Amino acid sequence: ATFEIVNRCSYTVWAAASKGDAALDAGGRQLNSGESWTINVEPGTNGGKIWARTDCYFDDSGSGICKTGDCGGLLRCKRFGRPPTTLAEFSLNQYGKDYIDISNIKGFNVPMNFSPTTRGCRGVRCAADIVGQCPAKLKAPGGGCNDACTVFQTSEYCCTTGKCGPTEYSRFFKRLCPDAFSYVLDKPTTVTCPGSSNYRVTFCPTA
Repeated sequence: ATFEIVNRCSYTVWAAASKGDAALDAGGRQLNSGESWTINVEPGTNGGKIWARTDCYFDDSGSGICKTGDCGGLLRCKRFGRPPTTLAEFSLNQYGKDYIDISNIKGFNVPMNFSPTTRGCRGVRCAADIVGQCPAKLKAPGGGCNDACTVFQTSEYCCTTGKCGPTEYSRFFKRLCPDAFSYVLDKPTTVTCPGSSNYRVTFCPTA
């Protein structure tokens, strides 16, 4: 599996790719406006995620902090990044197929388009101005748009009991980005691609 992470934004983002307990390829890298970072994720990767970090500062030893997406203060993420983060989620080679999706379940910070390089499936997108129209109670001070579970930590927003319906906030994330998960039990917007496909994550795909 080969992922070409492009940064079409007007601003610099630090891309991160991680699996949860381990990194993917290097684990993270700076993407100045327009740069493209090609990486290899091992086939069979389950639950892998890719996201963007904004307003980062790293010392000469790969250690620092980011205002959104900070993954334990490292340039090469070995863990997931703290919200608000637009998530490009994917699980590879699962009984002969790949599965991809975009998730606002942890908020939104950067627009993105998750689409395949190979043939045989479509590509999800979430490229609206969510941070600009983010509700006040959700507006993340350091930029981005937090999810309701990060802000309120109620069993209903985090779906801790497996029983949970949509919410006003969830409906906000779903009204602007309908092709992306707005809450844990959303009607799945998952795309099924042929196993061993290649993809391309494009930040701000409309600049």
